[PDB]
Amino acid sequence: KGEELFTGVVPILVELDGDVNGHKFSVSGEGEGDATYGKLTLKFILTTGKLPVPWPTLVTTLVQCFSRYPDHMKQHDFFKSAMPEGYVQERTIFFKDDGNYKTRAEVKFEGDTLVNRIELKGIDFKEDGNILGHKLEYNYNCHNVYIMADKQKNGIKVNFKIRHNIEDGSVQLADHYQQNTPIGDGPVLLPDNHYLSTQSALSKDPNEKRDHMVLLEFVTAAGIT
Repeated sequence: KGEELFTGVVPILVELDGDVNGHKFSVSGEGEGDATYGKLTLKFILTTGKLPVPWPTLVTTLVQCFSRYPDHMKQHDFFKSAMPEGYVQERTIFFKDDGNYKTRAEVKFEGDTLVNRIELKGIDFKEDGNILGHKLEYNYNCHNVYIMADKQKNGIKVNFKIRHNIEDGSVQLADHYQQNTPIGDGPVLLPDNHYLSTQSALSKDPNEKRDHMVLLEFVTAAGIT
């Protein structure tokens, strides 16, 4: 069973290749996950290109197998059930009054390392909008992530709204539509409706001179008694 792979601290590797309105960039991330506590600690580094979008817009794209599932909800944990062969995670993210991201990622083990490999494509962004104009605060709010089974597709459908804080005190909405599908042909857990309570804190490494993001996250599954 996939959940056995998560009982301890697991090293994480993240690789993202991005293209937003033709602005090409790559990001790498390293850290570790402790699903028993719902805890993620990651540092992301810009590796190539000028970062054309605010770091907060990339948090959801940059490993929901690290969520803490209560014992009474263990039969609802699709994400760990797909391991080690992994799952494909696809999203469309609609930035209100702006462009969209489309993402496709594969999340799987490579030995002891949990790897998230992502392609991100952004189109129809406004030159002087909040995204390409870099008008978003470097912070992050708590959100609920809503999960339902997609039995006909042997996976899950996920939806949620991210509210990014604009520097003028307003809000940039980012509406997320997400699908996850197993990579392997073995059984997975198809859940009853529930959500993930997702806390994220963004910070900087004072000794890091590359453009980067340090992220601390706590995620707990809920909504079934």
